[PDB]
Amino acid sequence: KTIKITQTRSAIGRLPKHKATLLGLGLRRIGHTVEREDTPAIRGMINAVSFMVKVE
Amino acid sequence: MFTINAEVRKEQGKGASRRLRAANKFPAIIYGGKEAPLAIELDHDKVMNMQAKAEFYSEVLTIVVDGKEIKVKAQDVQRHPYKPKLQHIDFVR
Amino acid sequence: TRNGRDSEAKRLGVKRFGGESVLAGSIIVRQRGTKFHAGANVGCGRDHTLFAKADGKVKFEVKGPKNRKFISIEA
Amino acid sequence: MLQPKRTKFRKMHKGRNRGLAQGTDVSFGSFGLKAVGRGRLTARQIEAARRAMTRAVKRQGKIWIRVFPDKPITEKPLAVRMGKGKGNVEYWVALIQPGKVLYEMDGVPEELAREAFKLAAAKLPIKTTFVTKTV
RNA sequence: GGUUCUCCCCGAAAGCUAUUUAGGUAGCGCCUCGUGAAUUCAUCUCCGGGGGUAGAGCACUGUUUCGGCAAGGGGGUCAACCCGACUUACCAACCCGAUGCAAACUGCGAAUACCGGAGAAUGUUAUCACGGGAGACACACGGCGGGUGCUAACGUCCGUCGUGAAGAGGGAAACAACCCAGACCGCCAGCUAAGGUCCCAAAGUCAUGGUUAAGUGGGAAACGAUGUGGGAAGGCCCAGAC
RNA sequence: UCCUCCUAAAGAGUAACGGAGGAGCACGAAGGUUGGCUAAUCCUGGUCGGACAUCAGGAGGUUAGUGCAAUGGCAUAAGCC
RNA sequence: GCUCAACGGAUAAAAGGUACUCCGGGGAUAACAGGCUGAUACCGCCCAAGAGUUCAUAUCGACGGCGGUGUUUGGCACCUCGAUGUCGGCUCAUCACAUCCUGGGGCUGAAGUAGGUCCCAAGGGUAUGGCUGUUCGCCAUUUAAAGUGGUACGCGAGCUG
RNA sequence: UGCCUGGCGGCCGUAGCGCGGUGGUCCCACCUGACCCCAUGCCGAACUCAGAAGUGAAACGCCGUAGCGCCGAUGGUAGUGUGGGGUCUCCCCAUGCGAGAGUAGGGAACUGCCAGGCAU
Ligand SMILES: [Mg+2]
Ligand SMILES: [Mg+2]
Ligand SMILES: [Mg+2]
Ligand SMILES: [Mg+2]
Ligand SMILES: [Mg+2]
Ligand SMILES: [Mg+2]
Ligand SMILES: [Mg+2]
Ligand SMILES: [Mg+2]
Ligand SMILES: [Mg+2]
Ligand SMILES: [Mg+2]
Ligand SMILES: [Mg+2]
Ligand SMILES: [Mg+2]
Ligand SMILES: [Mg+2]
Ligand SMILES: [Mg+2]
Ligand SMILES: [Mg+2]
Ligand SMILES: [Mg+2]
Ligand SMILES: [Mg+2]
Ligand SMILES: [Mg+2]
Ligand SMILES: [Mg+2]
Ligand SMILES: [Mg+2]
Ligand SMILES: [Mg+2]
Ligand SMILES: [Mg+2]
Ligand SMILES: [Mg+2]
Ligand SMILES: [Mg+2]
Ligand SMILES: [Mg+2]
Ligand SMILES: [Mg+2]
Ligand SMILES: [Mg+2]
Ligand SMILES: [Mg+2]
Ligand SMILES: [Mg+2]
Ligand SMILES: [Mg+2]
Ligand SMILES: [Mg+2]
Ligand SMILES: [Mg+2]
Ligand SMILES: [Mg+2]
Ligand SMILES: [Mg+2]
Ligand SMILES: [Mg+2]
Ligand SMILES: [Mg+2]
Ligand SMILES: [Mg+2]
Ligand SMILES: [Mg+2]
Ligand SMILES: [Mg+2]
Ligand SMILES: [Mg+2]
Ligand SMILES: [Mg+2]
Ligand SMILES: [Mg+2]
Ligand SMILES: [Mg+2]
Ligand SMILES: [Mg+2]
Ligand SMILES: [Mg+2]
Ligand SMILES: [Mg+2]
Ligand SMILES: [Mg+2]
Ligand SMILES: [Mg+2]
Ligand SMILES: [Mg+2]
Ligand SMILES: [Mg+2]
Ligand SMILES: [Mg+2]
Ligand SMILES: [Mg+2]
Ligand SMILES: [Mg+2]
Ligand SMILES: [Mg+2]
Ligand SMILES: [Mg+2]
Ligand SMILES: [Mg+2]
Ligand SMILES: [Mg+2]
Ligand SMILES: [Mg+2]
Ligand SMILES: [Mg+2]
Ligand SMILES: [Mg+2]
Ligand SMILES: [Mg+2]
Ligand SMILES: [Mg+2]
Ligand SMILES: [Mg+2]
Ligand SMILES: [Mg+2]
Ligand SMILES: [Mg+2]
Ligand SMILES: [Mg+2]
Ligand SMILES: [Mg+2]
Repeated sequence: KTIKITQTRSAIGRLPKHKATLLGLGLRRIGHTVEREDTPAIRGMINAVSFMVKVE
Repeated sequence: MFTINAEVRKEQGKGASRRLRAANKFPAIIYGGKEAPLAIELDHDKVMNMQAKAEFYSEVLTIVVDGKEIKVKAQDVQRHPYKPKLQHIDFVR
Repeated sequence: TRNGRDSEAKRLGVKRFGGESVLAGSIIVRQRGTKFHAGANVGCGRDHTLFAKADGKVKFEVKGPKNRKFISIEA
Repeated sequence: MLQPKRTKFRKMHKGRNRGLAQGTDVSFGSFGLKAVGRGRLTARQIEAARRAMTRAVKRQGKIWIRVFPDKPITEKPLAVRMGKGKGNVEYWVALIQPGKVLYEMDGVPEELAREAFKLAAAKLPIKTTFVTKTV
């Protein structure tokens, strides 16, 4: 399995944990479309930053 | 001896309960005996007009749920904190 | 006023939580009363400090009749 | 007026006042006055509303005061700078949440209870409604 | 008070502790340069945890209201060292029943946080140690938790986070810190976030169904009112209702 | 200056001319070890004896005790001989 | 061997005055003024136990409540210490309405006159002297009335001091 | 192996209290006596030593008992992490975690090892 994450808001004002989650997923600029696997871990990261990512 | 129409509520939590209380239908439970509890939801108009008269907290009630009648008794009601509104009703079979 | 004073806090509490691989003689719990009593190879010090007598993994246990919260050390 | 005759500590924290109330049901009497707003009653306001409703029902049938002031509110004086300790303790308040039943009454008609609790509710800072007993 | 040429890379703090010390300084926390070191460090899933906060509760420390039956105090027919017999609709302790409150209460107790192990991905080694160089130790406001204060202050003092400081642009008319957002340079190219689309002023005098008659929108309370719309229950009424 | 609780936001820390308290010692036994023991209060009865000395028994089970301020502890007693 | 207790202890050993003052600095930190709260003040409004011959509301309204203004006494330390001159008087004023007169009314426990209180209204008008530095006051005597406030407690590159 | 009893546990109130009934061949307790070994800030009460007549009263153990205590779901509510909104001393919406008290109800413990008795 391989899904596409995309950023949709920016990581300026956010917490250290959300900065770290976006750095760990590897989405730098907004409008970044990255490919990741489908682990419960990556599903948990998308659960943690659900307000600024967009999964397909 | 009242006949209240219920409906089996799908999902339960804080969110679906507050959405039901927004949409005028307070939830309630039926426990008692060895059978499982059952998650019903009722209209607010009918049950406030029924619980006005004090035989509702007194006698054997009857719930039309899924067509099948259930004899039941009102046990334990949580009211609203500062309103004439109902929150939840414990029913015992 | 009369109420400026306060002491300098003595850094109590638990140091190695359960499942941390302790070395010998290390300090697990600093406390003033025996909140945590000692069990399988934990020594109780002078001020009721709990020091691990032997190597292994810390493992809290709730044994005894009055529900006292003992500390053990596995291997 | 209404103050605790003995306390552990003289001056208390301010503290917030959030969350819903506890004494919602009319336990003792038959007709109760339920506070729907949120604020602090005082000893002055409780004694004023009690003597108003006693004048209202003309001392027939029992009154119940349910909340009692036990939290001291202090006031620094005038022409006093901001430092130099917490100020002297002046008067006592009673915290009210939405839902607290303040007064109860029995041994009165319903309509006379309505008039009495109106007359005493117009001397209290928090918005209140009427309520009756249920079973 | 002042410090004189240019470009490139990284880039803080206004904290702690101690100080005849508070506007200075030293060590550490934070930065930079160099070297070395191991999946070292971060985010997430699962696992091992310990609390005693929010909440709640009244068994304990207190506080409090009411009711029940009372030892013990204060009124006395009748006499009064005597025995005070008996009481008035008295007060009042332990108890029990119901009701509240607590930073200095816990017979209960979450969320997050924190620490330790395994795992996958990712991150320009982001972590650690050493050595060269500092700067800084006057912070501010906003969100949440709170202590003075008046649940006053663009008040003061803390915890955590963000932004300004050290950050341009767009919005809020204007408006360091509020909302979107991180400027390497050029283009008379396109998509879009916060916010908007009658005109000043880029874009809907756009569609569907209501509500408002007040310029409400576009500063505001106790309380008062047959303003008007919606719901539900009603109590008199085609044997005559208002 | 030093100690205890709160402030203090469920690890540690965390301020103010914030809220309450104490120390600047004692001990040759009040330490060590062995062996033994279990309190506060209330009720009933009893010589002087009085609400309160001592004695019997009960109900109660830490509501006592720690040389000392508060907190955490304590029955295996860290309490008492 | 030192209450080196100002407790990380400057010395073994040390109090004061300056309006005769001087220098370095600060709006990092005060007085006047502005700003931000508005506790208090001033004016409103809400409930009505009374008083008013009977009568809550002609007129006051106890016990309590919710505001408004910035308007006294305060709070904070934002601006100014390489300076904004700070009380009062004279001379000029101008604005607001919470009106002192004059204008219009409603109620009256309004016979008339004189009134009381409330609503609209700011066009004009709004005192001379005694004492004090005064604002304020008390007093004498008029007036239709001798308004309440702001304007850096207006105004010293206009004037006494 | 069927039960009963003694010991040392596992466990920590569903395991504790209360009320009633029951067991002495064996075991246990009470008991008999104590200059004695040993003991009492006095006392064979305790502690200990000789023993076995009696009893199962007390104590202990077993059995019934919902009078307490104790445990306790399903639902709901409070709260709160993250994001957003408002009339912003307080809340509300999307989402994730979800108490305490109470309710139906549960509830007179269970278990290992050895030794002894009874027909087993
Ligand atoms: Mg929610
Ligand atoms: Mg709080
Ligand atoms: Mg509360
Ligand atoms: Mg950079
Ligand atoms: Mg910073
Ligand atoms: Mg010092
Ligand atoms: Mg010094
Ligand atoms: Mg200096
Ligand atoms: Mg609380
Ligand atoms: Mg607490
Ligand atoms: Mg370095
Ligand atoms: Mg400094
Ligand atoms: Mg500093
Ligand atoms: Mg500072
Ligand atoms: Mg700061
Ligand atoms: Mg802050
Ligand atoms: Mg706050
Ligand atoms: Mg504050
Ligand atoms: Mg500030
Ligand atoms: Mg503030
Ligand atoms: Mg900017
Ligand atoms: Mg801009
Ligand atoms: Mg604006
Ligand atoms: Mg602009
Ligand atoms: Mg850039
Ligand atoms: Mg849009
Ligand atoms: Mg223009
Ligand atoms: Mg246009
Ligand atoms: Mg149109
Ligand atoms: Mg309005
Ligand atoms: Mg008619
Ligand atoms: Mg802590
Ligand atoms: Mg913490
Ligand atoms: Mg011993
Ligand atoms: Mg006696
Ligand atoms: Mg000892
Ligand atoms: Mg000078
Ligand atoms: Mg400055
Ligand atoms: Mg000033
Ligand atoms: Mg104002
Ligand atoms: Mg005021
Ligand atoms: Mg009248
Ligand atoms: Mg009036
Ligand atoms: Mg008044
Ligand atoms: Mg002004
Ligand atoms: Mg300043
Ligand atoms: Mg400041
Ligand atoms: Mg200025
Ligand atoms: Mg100056
Ligand atoms: Mg200049
Ligand atoms: Mg007017
Ligand atoms: Mg008139
Ligand atoms: Mg004018
Ligand atoms: Mg005009
Ligand atoms: Mg003036
Ligand atoms: Mg002024
Ligand atoms: Mg002036
Ligand atoms: Mg002044
Ligand atoms: Mg002048
Ligand atoms: Mg001038
Ligand atoms: Mg002079
Ligand atoms: Mg014997
Ligand atoms: Mg027996
Ligand atoms: Mg639940
Ligand atoms: Mg529960
Ligand atoms: Mg049982
Ligand atoms: Mg039993």
